[PDB]
Amino acid sequence: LHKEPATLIKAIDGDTVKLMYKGQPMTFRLLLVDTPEFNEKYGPEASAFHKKMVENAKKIEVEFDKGQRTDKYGRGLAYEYADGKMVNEALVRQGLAKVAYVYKGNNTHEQLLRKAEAQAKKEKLNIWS
Ligand SMILES: Cc1cn([C@H]2C[C@H](OP(=O)(O)O)[C@@H](COP(=O)(O)O)O2)c(=O)[nH]c1=O
Ligand SMILES: [Ca+2]
Repeated sequence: LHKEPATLIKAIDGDTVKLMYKGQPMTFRLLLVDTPEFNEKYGPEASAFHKKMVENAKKIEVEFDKGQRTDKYGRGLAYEYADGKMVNEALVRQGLAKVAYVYKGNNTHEQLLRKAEAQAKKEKLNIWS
């Protein structure tokens, strides 16, 4: 897998964001995770966390997996990195997302994310409190 450049257009919520990629505005949905919706418990905090992580970054990158790159809603499916740190893994590690939506052929970072989830759960963080 390869990291590709993108720039932030706008924060949306815990697991979606508007980025510019190859010079086109796209909504990205983060692979392998599920954040609560904004109206649900920990939704606000998931949104804030994702927002902060990407607004503070100097360099956003997106990494596509081996499978489909866009979902049925036209959202880009990627791992997102903020100054080299994966946003998908960070949300899970903080108990602000669950590992989810693990489809065959787009699951390269499954086990990395599951390890983060086990550690968030041990610590009783947020969703696991
Ligand atoms: C993360 C992800 C979601 N989706 C689709 C599945 C779900 O369809 P449904 O809309 O039919 O429930 C939806 C979940 O996204 P959200 O959690 O953003 O709603 O997005 C994919 O198709 N591929 C993916 O990798
Ligand atoms: Ca969601």
